[PDB]
Amino acid sequence: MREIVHIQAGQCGNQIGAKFWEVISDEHGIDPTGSYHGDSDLQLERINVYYNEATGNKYVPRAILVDLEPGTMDSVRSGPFGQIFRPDNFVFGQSGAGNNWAKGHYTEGAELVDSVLDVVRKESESCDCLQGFQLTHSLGGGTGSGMGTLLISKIREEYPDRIMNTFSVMPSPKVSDTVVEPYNATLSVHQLVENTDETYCIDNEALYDICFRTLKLTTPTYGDLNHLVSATMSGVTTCLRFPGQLNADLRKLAVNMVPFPRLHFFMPGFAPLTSRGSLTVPELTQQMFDSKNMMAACDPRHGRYLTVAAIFRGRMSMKEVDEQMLNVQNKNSSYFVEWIPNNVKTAVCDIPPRGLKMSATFIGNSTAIQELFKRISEQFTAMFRRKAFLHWYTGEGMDEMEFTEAESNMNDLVSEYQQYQDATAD
Amino acid sequence: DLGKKLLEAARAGQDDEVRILMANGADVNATDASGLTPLHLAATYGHLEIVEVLLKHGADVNAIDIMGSTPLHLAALIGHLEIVEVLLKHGADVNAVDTWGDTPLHLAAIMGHLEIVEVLLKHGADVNAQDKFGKTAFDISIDNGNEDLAEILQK
Amino acid sequence: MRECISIHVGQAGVQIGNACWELYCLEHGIQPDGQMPSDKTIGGGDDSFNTFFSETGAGKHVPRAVFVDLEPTVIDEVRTGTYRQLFHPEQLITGKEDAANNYARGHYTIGKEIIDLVLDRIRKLADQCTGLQGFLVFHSFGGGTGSGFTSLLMERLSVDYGKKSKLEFSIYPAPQVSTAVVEPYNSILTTHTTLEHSDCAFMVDNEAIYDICRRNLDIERPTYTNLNRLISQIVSSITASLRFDGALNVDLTEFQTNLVPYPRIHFPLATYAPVISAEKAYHEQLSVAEITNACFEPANQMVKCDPRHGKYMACCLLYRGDVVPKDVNAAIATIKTKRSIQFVDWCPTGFKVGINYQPPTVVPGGDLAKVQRAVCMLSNTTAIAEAWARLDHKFDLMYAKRAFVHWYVGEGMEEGEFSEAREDMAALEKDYEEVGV
Ligand SMILES: Nc1nc2c(ncn2[C@@H]2O[C@H](COP(=O)(O)OP(=O)(O)OP(=O)(O)O)[C@@H](O)[C@H]2O)c(=O)[nH]1
Ligand SMILES: Nc1nc2c(ncn2[C@@H]2O[C@H](COP(=O)(O)OP(=O)(O)O)[C@@H](O)[C@H]2O)c(=O)[nH]1
Ligand SMILES: COc1ccc(/N=N/c2cc(OC)c(OC)c(OC)c2)cc1O
Ligand SMILES: [Ca+2]
Ligand SMILES: [Mg+2]
Repeated sequence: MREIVHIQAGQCGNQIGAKFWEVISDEHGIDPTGSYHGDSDLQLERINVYYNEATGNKYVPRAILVDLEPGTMDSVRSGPFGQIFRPDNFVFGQSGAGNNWAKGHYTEGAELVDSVLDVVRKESESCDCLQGFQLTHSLGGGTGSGMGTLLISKIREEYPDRIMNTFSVMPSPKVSDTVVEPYNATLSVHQLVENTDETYCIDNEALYDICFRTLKLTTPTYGDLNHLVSATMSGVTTCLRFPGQLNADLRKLAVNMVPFPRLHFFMPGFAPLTSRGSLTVPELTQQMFDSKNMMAACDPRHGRYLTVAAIFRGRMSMKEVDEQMLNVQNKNSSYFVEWIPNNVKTAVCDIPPRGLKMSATFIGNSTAIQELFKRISEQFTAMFRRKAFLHWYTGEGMDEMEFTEAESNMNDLVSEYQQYQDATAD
Repeated sequence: DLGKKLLEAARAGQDDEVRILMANGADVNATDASGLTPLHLAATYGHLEIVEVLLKHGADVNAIDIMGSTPLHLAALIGHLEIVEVLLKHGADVNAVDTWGDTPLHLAAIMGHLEIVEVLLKHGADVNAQDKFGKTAFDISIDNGNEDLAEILQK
Repeated sequence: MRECISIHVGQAGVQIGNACWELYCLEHGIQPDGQMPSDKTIGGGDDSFNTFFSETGAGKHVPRAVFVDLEPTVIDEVRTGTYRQLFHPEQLITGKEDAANNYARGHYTIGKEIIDLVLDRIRKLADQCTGLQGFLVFHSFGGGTGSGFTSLLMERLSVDYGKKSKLEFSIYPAPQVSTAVVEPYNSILTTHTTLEHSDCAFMVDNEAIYDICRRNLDIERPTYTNLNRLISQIVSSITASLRFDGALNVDLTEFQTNLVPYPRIHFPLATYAPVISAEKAYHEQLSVAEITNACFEPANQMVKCDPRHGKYMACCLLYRGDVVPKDVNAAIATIKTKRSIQFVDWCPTGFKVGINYQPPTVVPGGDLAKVQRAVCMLSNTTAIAEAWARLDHKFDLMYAKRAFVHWYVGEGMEEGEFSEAREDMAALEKDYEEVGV
């Protein structure tokens, strides 16, 4: 398990997907020109996981940048690391989906998917032992949602024995008050349930609430939000990019984090919360489990934890981490299910991220994630009951049955979390 | 039958055509198969000036479709603050209830139209009206953890 | 003599095997490049150490051993470490993709890719034996390769070597130094599928070793290097009977003869003493009575259970160092009277004794102090069933919900196999109750 094929689709995906490379290239000592100018061997031991090494000591990210709107390729290139990506992988259409999922999934996107798959095969052939596929995108739009899920499905067909992992941004009226996004999220959650093995839930509602009430920013931008997203994506990919005591890969993550196939929606968190531009161990373990620190606006104390993986970064007594983590499971024993023994797993990393000296990233499989899907489903029910703007979908090829089926599958998911939330051992 | 032509014209936002059809006698209060009137479709698609000209020409501002949706309901759901205001100034029932027990306030809360939420409260929206499941606007706010909405409804 | 081949499977089996062969080199006087100055017969040998070390024409002494892992990283450390020039490089076998802590992968999907090469490489070592006794098998319980590939391999060898005995050293998992949440599943399926294909299995409970490393060695947070050094010293004392002169447990047949009255209850409990930190270099040298009486302290056991609440069906004593046979008698003669140590009604109430007069070896850089005498007690007590019950309930907590099961069925395995294995463990729990726990 070494190689990963990272893809970023649509406006949102490319935005967080570009921030992802900017933060990890800095971590691994790679500059905007692809040259390595670090001072540690720990940065290159697993550098091939996300980078394809070239001639002249060059490191090209294994990254495929996709979108239907040709403007997104312009904003990525004008960034600091905007020319490190291989030009051959840039695939950009001419007509954006205009927040329409059906255009992404069935018409405009579907005419361009073969151009992306051709690129995927090229990168996958250069893999000595490919692990699987990674994707960053939004659910409330047209391209990252509609085209992103089509791509997830087609790649699934040509590489069924690899693992698919996504970073998926959940819509919120507090950041985008557009009424078609409940349709697009629900249609997208329907696809992610069947086609992916593990999905990180990064909710714009939670990101807004963090930026506005915790960081005190009266008008957050896509910079304040993505500052939180890129840091989270640094955390949950640490033990994939650095040696560590475990040989953690996407499958060892899946097998030990996913007890039932459909419950693969994780709730990531990060400590300490901090704003761009501008900590003891018991504080880190405390803040990491606080509702204020979750990247999905669900209160974990309303549900139970099925599984948790928590990673620390920096210099600290690994023995103290063990004692504090055992302490959290003793004083919060009513928030961890009792029928999965040793369901919390910890790892410590030497190299912290930027600015900060301590770091603590949380990965949870919590039954409280239903509150997110309930919130979206309530907004979807209101829109769909009045058939508002429904003709913008059936006019592209969809039928009304695809709305009811994605709606039927979504509310089943809520019942499943509640079921195991009430399951006991006895 | 020009009523079938007015319905499509209001939906599309063609101001001059709506004036043409009304001058030639078109039924301003015609309905499509689902009981929607031209005022319904103008409000749903945010064509404000079509809404305005229709009100000054006899349109029924409290016309309900086959699901009980008034033009105010559809405007609040989609989130059109100005049209919400224009409807209220032209005799709209602020606490009208569709076939799902929803008032307009129910719909503005569910979608996060916190600006329109404040408007309805000032113009008489009842914070105690329950939907079919028995949830007031505030009941909705506490369930989905919307503290911004909760603050606006407590005052 | 009669040769022994040791097979090391997965990370835990490889990392223990590396440390065990290091200690074997020191105890026998074998240098890291294979030379053995005291071996007066070049290019051959009928000595007792030839059960573990073949010899080449240039005086090299090569372990009878195979190392197998589905990922390369752990064995790549052995290919380039200190004792790199020691092993048959063709008997160091690695794939590319590990079993993801999944028994089904190790046994069905991925393990299929390499099970044939592993046997042919085993066959080349067998081709060099005059009278092979059988196999030693080192593997984790909780890992995917340590479980799934082990049982597939034990199935194969039981077809190809029907007349050769099999002895396992298997690492029982503990949450302190654990890897996967699914390790209870892996341990139950490996026990079922291998039970009929192993003659005697020595379990090593990581929880027991971790605590001894913290208590008796004052190590705050032990690493796997700390655990595996203590394990190897215990493994050394259990296998010394095969490699040196001796009268007790002289071959793999006698391990079965002495320790296993009924074939399914073949899980001996090892106890070892003394364990003293290297920082106490000037420790007083304990007496035979003290270290022998220490064989009945539950603290010093390699599997955490309470033999007070059990019955003995076998009890062998293995001493190393300054040990007078009369002193063993007086130490034991007290144990038969003063202490409550119950044997089953059908076993001859007796302690079998073996004495090797050289003291144990310590590895440079280790954690253990030099001692003048030590003792490894191999017994068979019904109390180890407690360890099976502890593992069987952790299985039950998850299996009632069918948690993680799709991971196995999606990798070539039938859902029912879970049920057949769990009933096999219920039958074994009944096996020990019937005998008398
Ligand atoms: N005593 C001891 N236990 C170990 C060691 N390494 C791993 N373990 C234990 O073995 C179990 C994990 O199984 P592994 O042997 O590492 O798994 P594997 O055979 O490499 O199979 P894969 O899943 O393919 O990696 C856990 O319970 C660990 O605590 C070691 O060096 N010493
Ligand atoms: N967190 C975050 N969300 C975004 C960003 N850009 C767009 N979104 C969200 O993504 C959804 C729209 O999808 P978008 O990617 O912009 O359009 P697409 O090209 O069709 O995928 C809306 O819910 C937006 O709020 C961003 O930079 N950061
Ligand atoms: C409770 O059972 C378990 C759950 C998860 C397990 N470890 N999964 C990983 C842990 C990681 O960081 C801590 C990680 O880095 C972010 C990772 O990268 C893919 C995987 C292991 C378990 O035995
Ligand atoms: Ca010789
Ligand atoms: Mg392994």
